[PDB]
Amino acid sequence: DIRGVLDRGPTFKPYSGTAYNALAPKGAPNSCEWDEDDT
Amino acid sequence: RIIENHGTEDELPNYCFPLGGIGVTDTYQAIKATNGNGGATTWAQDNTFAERNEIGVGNNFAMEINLNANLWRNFLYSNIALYLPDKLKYNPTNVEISDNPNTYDYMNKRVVAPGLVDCYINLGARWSLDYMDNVNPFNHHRNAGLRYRSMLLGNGRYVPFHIQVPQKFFAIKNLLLLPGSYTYEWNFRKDVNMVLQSSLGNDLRVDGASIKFDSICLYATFFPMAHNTASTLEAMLRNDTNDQSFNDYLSAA
Amino acid sequence: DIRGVLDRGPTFKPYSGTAYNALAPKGAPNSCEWDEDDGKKTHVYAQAPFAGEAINKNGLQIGTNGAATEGNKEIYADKTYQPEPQIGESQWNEAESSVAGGRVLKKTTPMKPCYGSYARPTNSNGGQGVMVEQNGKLESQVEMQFFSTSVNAMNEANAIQPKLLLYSEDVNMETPDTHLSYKPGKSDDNSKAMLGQQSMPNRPNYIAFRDNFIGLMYYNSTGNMGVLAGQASQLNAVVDLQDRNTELSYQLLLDSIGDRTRYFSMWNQAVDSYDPDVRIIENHGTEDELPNYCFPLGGIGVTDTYQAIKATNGNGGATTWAQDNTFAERNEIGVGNNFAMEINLNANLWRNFLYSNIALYLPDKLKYNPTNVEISDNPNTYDYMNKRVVAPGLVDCYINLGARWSLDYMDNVNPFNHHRNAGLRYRSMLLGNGRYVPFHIQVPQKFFAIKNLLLLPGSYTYEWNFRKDVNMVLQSSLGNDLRVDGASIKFDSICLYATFFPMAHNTASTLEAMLRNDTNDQSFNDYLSAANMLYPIPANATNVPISIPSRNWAAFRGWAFTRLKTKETPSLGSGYDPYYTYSGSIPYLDGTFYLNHTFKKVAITFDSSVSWPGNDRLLTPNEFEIKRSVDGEGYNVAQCNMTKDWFLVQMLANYNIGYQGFYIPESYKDRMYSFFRNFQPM
Amino acid sequence: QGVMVEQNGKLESQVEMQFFSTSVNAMNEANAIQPKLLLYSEDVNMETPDTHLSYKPGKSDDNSKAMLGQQSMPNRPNYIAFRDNFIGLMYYNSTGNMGVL
Amino acid sequence: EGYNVAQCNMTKDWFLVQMLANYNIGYQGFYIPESYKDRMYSFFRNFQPMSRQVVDDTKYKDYQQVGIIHQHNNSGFVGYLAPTMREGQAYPANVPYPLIG
Amino acid sequence: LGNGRYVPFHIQVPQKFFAIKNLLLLPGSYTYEWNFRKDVNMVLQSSLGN
Amino acid sequence: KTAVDSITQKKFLCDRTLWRIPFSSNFMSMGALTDLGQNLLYANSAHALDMTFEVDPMDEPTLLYVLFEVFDVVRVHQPHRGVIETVYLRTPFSA
Ligand SMILES: [Ca+2]
Repeated sequence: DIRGVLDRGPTFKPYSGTAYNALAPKGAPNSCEWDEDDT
Repeated sequence: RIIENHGTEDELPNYCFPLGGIGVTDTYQAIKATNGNGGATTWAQDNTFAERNEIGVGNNFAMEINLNANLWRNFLYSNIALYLPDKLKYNPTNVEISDNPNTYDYMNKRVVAPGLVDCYINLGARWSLDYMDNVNPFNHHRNAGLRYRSMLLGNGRYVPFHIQVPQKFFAIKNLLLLPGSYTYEWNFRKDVNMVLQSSLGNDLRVDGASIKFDSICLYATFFPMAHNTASTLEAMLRNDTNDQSFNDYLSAA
Repeated sequence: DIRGVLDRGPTFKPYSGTAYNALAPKGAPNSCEWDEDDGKKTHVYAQAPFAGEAINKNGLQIGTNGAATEGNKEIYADKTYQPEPQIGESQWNEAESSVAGGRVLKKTTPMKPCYGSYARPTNSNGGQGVMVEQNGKLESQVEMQFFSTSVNAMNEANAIQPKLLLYSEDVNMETPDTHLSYKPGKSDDNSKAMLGQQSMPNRPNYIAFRDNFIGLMYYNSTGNMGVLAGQASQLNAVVDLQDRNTELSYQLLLDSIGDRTRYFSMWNQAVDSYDPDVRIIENHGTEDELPNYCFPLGGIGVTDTYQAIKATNGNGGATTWAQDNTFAERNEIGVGNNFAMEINLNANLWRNFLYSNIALYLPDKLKYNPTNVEISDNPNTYDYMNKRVVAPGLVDCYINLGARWSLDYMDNVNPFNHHRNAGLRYRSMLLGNGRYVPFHIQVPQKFFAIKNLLLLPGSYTYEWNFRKDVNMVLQSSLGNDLRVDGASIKFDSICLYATFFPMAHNTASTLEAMLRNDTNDQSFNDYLSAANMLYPIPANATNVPISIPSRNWAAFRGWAFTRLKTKETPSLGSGYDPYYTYSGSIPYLDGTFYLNHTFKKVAITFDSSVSWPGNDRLLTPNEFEIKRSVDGEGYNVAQCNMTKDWFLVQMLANYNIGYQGFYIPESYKDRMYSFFRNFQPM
Repeated sequence: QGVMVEQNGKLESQVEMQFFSTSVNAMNEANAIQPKLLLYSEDVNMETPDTHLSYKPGKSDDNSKAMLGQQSMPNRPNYIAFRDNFIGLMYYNSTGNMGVL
Repeated sequence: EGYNVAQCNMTKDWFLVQMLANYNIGYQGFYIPESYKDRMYSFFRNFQPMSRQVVDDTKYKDYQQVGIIHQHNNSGFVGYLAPTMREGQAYPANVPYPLIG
Repeated sequence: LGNGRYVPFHIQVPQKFFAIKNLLLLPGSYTYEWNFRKDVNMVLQSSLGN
Repeated sequence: KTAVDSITQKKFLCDRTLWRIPFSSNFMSMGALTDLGQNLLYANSAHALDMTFEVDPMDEPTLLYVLFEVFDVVRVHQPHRGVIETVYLRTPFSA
């Protein structure tokens, strides 16, 4: 009989695909705003 | 009963397309190169091609969607979400709803948000939800046997039916019976709650389903045994040393 | 052991669907061009996907080299393989360029829809221009065409500059596997409208060797009864007649002595089967309660320019407003939800499955000929079956909803002649998916009379026969004749193998001596052990008599029967039949049957005046009832149309069950071709 | 989700309000200077757990108009667990640490 | 061309040997072994023969080798050597050679 | 073990040696001593093989 | 609430089998031989047979397949070297 604590580390991923705004199209950006040098 | 979430396999986006296979085009006109007189190359309108033509620039316009996630979400919503207890719902908007919490309508008109269960619940873990444990999993349209039974009668509403029932009492479910002349009288039920069954567990007396018998008959067989052998067995099977013993299966209080 | 050459003919279609521009919409034409009157000018429909650098009279500039001579000499397009249809932009917004390009087919090449259009390559880089021989060499016929805007011509912009460029070529257009759904024009000259014709893939069709190589070797028939006999006997040892379906025999027996679901490669043992869902439609309906939405590639379609505004304090009154200087003057925003589209998913999937798996196999009396297309007249060939019209409205998501049922038209059509037949797919793929197969097989002996003999040392002649017909020895999913389409076969090498045992000498001598004595003869019986009679039935008749004159009846065991569809039932006895055209799965030999559900009654009598079993054994006085339609007063069972009496008889004679109350018979005593396993009431 | 920053010894927000009207009417007459769109702006701890960039326009890192074209793609799943029957937990067949009963 | 068996590249005799050593079957004509005698790790459960056809490069004089980066099917509706946004234009394909019709 | 980065675990490991797997023991007092690995590679298994 | 009046229909499918009626006194299988067959009214007799079928109509020429299970047994005897003789036989209905 054994007891302990285990850490798989960071690189453990058990699910195909993702779970964040999945339905959104794979290129659509987010509402943002950026600087550009004046012409 | 238990959710094996994995996400899905959707690594290539899927695009839909216009029926013409091309977005929009901008009429254009043909030209031809009148030979450059040393300097600038001259350009003259052609006559071979019509004054108008259709040509497109860049990729065709194409709207897009994912596929696997939508299927999985539909399945999750339609197989699990609707079956939560009432205390996680609310009345809908501007429609009169049922007032008896047992009948069909109050089981239908209620609305349950997707947010409780979606494609992102318990990401990748064989596990079952907490509210669902104490709710029966048999009362569910996903059932196989119940579906088979429902189809067996048919899809109608006003159905004439005709069946047979086997005797189940232990003390006579296998007894023999030497010649004689005995009486068999029994009583049958008629409430729709007992005989019938609903995949949703709504009351049926309120919804008016009913049933009525017309004629009822009893059958039976024999084994065309030769007379004398039957006589011998009948005589032998009466010596009280050859009584018959029976014991039901479960047997208990 | 056999080896040789096989060619299946043109009508072999292993894979469903097609594989040439699968994703393209089923109606959009590709780049092309055609001609019109006043005056015969040329209209061109195409699109330029690929951007470039600059243009000039010699072509499109697509790169430069520093180490060149003319400053940095411009690299141009080697029309052979230049801007390829497989290149484009690199993002959704992708600010528009100045000059583009593309390819286009010339008017001389016949138009075809994109979906299913193939042209073989011609040079090593994927070029497809039709190489033409000029001056003793090969050269190409690419022609460059130039274009500019419309309004371009309308104003003083007379400095008209070449803004668009195309390369025109010709290809060998082929559509190996699809036909045309709709074709507005009777002619074939490319009109304007001809940019609408849509395609449809040919129905799949598998073709292979039958189960257990049935039909390869002759058998029940004087055709040429083979001979096994002593080397100098000059008198045969094998006698066969013509009413002993040796084959149905070896068949059922395999069944029994083991299991059939597992396939075995060597003998092509793969029982023909049909998916349960094809035969009976479990129309549970679809499953959808949420909308499904596709979206713009940026997820925002419209956009309204706008302008930054700063609030300057209106003291003592309404606040004033000015224009910001920090932001750019023009920005793009949106109002409201992003524009999108709605669609049902599950319903589409279910509809596709229903149409593809059931509709096309309907009885042909409910299909009408197409329009503006040629077609054959022989109602059997592959062509005539792949170019009919079937009303998809006949079967759709709204048929027999929520019921366990089979479309009454289909139930008199061989369910095994199909395309989901797992065994058929297995056998067809084993030989491979080509069209010219050099093949190699081993064939087992099947005659019961010697399939388990124990021969003794000596010398013997063993001589046998094989068929060459392609109608029988092969199997086709669609059942179309193959004599017309002409699949061919030629055996080359045939060799025999035998496997001895390494038994110690004196032991073998003792056994052989002990076995030569007459009181140790061998015995055998065939597992089937029956005769074989067949009786014609004219169409749309009801009842059939059969009468056999007076004779003995020693040890007779009983009867069994079923029904068959002429057409597909080789006659037998003869070694060949010119009349056999069909080529479905032969019920008479494989063991498949589907007609049983079409009986009313049968009566048996000895010498025309004594019933049997008679003496008031059954409920009916003197006749076996199988199913009385509706009127039946008290004689149905299991919510079917079958009588109790017939059900009882079948249960008894199949398992010796019934006198002690019915119940599901145990597994091993009920094999694949049992009774109870295949008893579906609906 | 706005970032909280400390000032005055307290943690507060940095939400700003910005206003927009139609440059679409950039040109015309006065008075008609009325806002129609209000935007609230913020800063948030953007963080991607399980995605990587399939496409990248330019080797730079700042936010240009081009950066809107970037495309992402999920990371391949990677399972990790104990072997069958806990193979390998206990030494065997090695003279170094043979067990003793 | 003497000894291949079971429609594969394996000679008959080796098949005989394996069948014997697994089940003492073969001197009575080959046939499927009974289920209980054959288990998961046994031989016959894990026996998969396969075959296919490919375009000969000597008879078909028109044949020409084509590298990957020039082949194009479903052009104008997919990416180019990378699962990116769709690109290209519609056109007839150039691969693979047909084996039917 | 769930789908966490950190997991407390608590298991039982059988005895695999053949010389003692089915032995029937008799009354008395005995010394029973063994070893265990701590390497993270051998004990664990990864789907990808990293 | 607003369904219509209807009727019901029933049927069944029993593919992949044959309809078999055994020649037994009580229909039960109790050995390769059978009592009625062994009795034959003692085989100093003979009989003539009539059977009548009635089935639903179709729209194609069809065949009725009937087979009688009988005995078909072969005895093999190979006395000398490289010689084999056999005797077939079968009943009833044979030759
Ligand atoms: Ca605007």
